Amino acid sequence: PDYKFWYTQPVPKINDEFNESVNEPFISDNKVEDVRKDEYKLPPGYSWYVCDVKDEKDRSEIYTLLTDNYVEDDDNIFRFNYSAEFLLWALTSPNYLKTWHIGVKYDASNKLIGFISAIPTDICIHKRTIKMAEVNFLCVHKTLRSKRLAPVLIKEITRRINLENIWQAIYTAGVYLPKPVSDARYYHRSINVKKLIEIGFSSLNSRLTMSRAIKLYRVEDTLNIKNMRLMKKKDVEGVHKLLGSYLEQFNLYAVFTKEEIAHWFLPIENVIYTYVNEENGKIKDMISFYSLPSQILGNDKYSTLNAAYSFYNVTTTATFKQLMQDAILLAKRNNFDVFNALEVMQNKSVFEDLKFGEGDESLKYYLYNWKCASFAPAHVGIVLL
Ligand SMILES: C#CCCCCCCCCCCCC(=O)SCCNC(=O)CCNC(=O)[C@H](O)C(C)(C)COP(=O)(O)OP(=O)(O)OC[C@H]1O[C@@H](n2cnc3c(N)ncnc32)[C@H](O)[C@@H]1OP(=O)(O)O
Ligand SMILES: Cc1nn(C)c(C)c1CCOc1cc(F)ccc1-c1ccc2c(c1)c(CN(C)C)nn2C
Ligand SMILES: [Cl-]
Repeated sequence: PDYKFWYTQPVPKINDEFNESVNEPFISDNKVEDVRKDEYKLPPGYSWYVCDVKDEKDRSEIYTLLTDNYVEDDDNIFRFNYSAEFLLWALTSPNYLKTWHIGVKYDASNKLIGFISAIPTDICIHKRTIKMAEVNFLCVHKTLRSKRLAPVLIKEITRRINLENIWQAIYTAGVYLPKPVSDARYYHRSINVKKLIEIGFSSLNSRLTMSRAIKLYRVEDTLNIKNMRLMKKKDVEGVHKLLGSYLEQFNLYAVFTKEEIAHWFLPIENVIYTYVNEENGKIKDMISFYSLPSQILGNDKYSTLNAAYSFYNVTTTATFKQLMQDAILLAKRNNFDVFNALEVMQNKSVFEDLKFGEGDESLKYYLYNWKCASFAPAHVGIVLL
C-alpha cells in the first residue's frame, strides 16, 4: 500500500523498527498557540456537529449510525451492535470533552453520516507516562466509503486534541496501518454451543457431533473462588490498588485514577460486569468483562450474538486458569453466548486448557506521534472497547 495519508503523519513508516532505548515523540516541543483554530473543510453539503452523548436523542443518532455502519468481521457475517448505554459509558469517562465527540451531518437530511471520538487518559508506554487521547468509534456511512472522509475526521480530532496540549494518542484497529506497536489475535470460548453452530460461528464434524460439542463446552455452575461477587462502590479503593499494581508489569497500560476505576468497573447491566473477591475487607481477585453484541447479518432465527469480552482480570488467591474459568462461568450466568479474549496480558496461557478457539483476525495496537520498540501482545496491558 501507498499510505498516502498516513505517511504525512507522525507515525512510523511500515519498515521502521526502533531499539528498546528509543521511547519518545516523533515531534516534540509542540505549541498549543500554533494549532489551527479553523475546522477542517468538509465536502459541500456536509457539516461538523458536536454530539451530546448525554442527550438521549443525540446518543441514539450515534447508536443508529454505528448499528448500521460500524465494524464487521472479515467475512461480513457480524456487525458490532454497541448499545446506547454502552456508548454513554465508553464516552463519558473522567475528564471527557464533549467537543471530542465529533459527528458529521448531511445537511439536506440533517442525518448523522460520520463519527469519531476520543477520551483522555494517562498511558504508560515503556515505563513513561504520557497524557494521551484514546481514539475510538471512527465510522463513515457505508454509502460514503472510499471518499477520503476518514482522514478529515482524523485530522479534525487531532486538531481538537492538540488544542488541549495533548500530542499523543492510542488507538486500535483491525486494518494494518503504519505501524503497530503490538498485534493481538482474538480467541473465543463457546458457551451456547447450539446457537453458535446454527449461525455458522462454530463447526461440527463426524467426530464432533452436536451432542459431543455440547458436552465438550459444558461448564460446572460452581465458582473456583466461592465469594466472587459483583463489585460495589465500597470496592473502588481496593480494585484501584489491585489493578493498578498488577498493570505496572506491562509495556503499555493506562494509569487509572480512583475516579477512572469507579467509572470503568462499577457494574452497569448489559454494559460492564466486574466481580471481586474480598478477604479481610481487601480486594484480592477481580474479574471483568463487557457486553458487546454483534448483529448477525441476514439470519432469520437469531438477530444477535451476545458476546462477553474479557476486560481486566487479576488473581492473587487462585491460578489465572481458575480465575478465567470463573470469568467464563460468570459470563454464562449472565446469558452470554460466547466469551471473547485477546492474547494480551496473561490470557494466552489459559486458552488451550479452557477450550478457546483461535479467531480469524487480530487487533493491532497503535500510538500516534510516538516511536518505541514494538512488543509481543503478552506485554500489552490495556483493552480498548
Ligand atoms: C495527538 C492526537 C492524535 C489523534 C488521532 C490519532 C489517530 C486516530 C486514527 C483513527 C483510529 C480509529 C480507531 C477505530 O475507531 S477502529 C474502528 C474503525 N471503524 C470501522 O472499521 C467501521 C467501518 N469502517 C468505516 O467506517 C470506514 O471504513 C472507515 C474506518 C471510517 C474508513 O473510511 P473509508 O471510507 O473506508 O476510507 P477513506 O475515508 O477513503 O480514508 C482512507 C484512509 O483512511 C485510512 N484508514 C482506513 N481505516 C482506518 C482506521 N480504522 N483507522 C485509521 N485509518 C484508517 C486508510 O488507510 C486510508 O489512508 P491511507 O491512504 O492508507 O494513508
Ligand atoms: C464476533 C465479532 N463481531 N465482529 C463485528 C467482529 C469483528 C468479531 C470478531 C471478534 O473481534 C474481537 C474479539 C476480541 F476478543 C477482541 C476484539 C475484537 C475486535 C476485532 C476487531 C475490531 C474490534 C474488536 C474493534 C473495536 N475496538 C477494539 C476498536 N474494531 N475492530 C476493527
Ligand atoms: Cl458457586
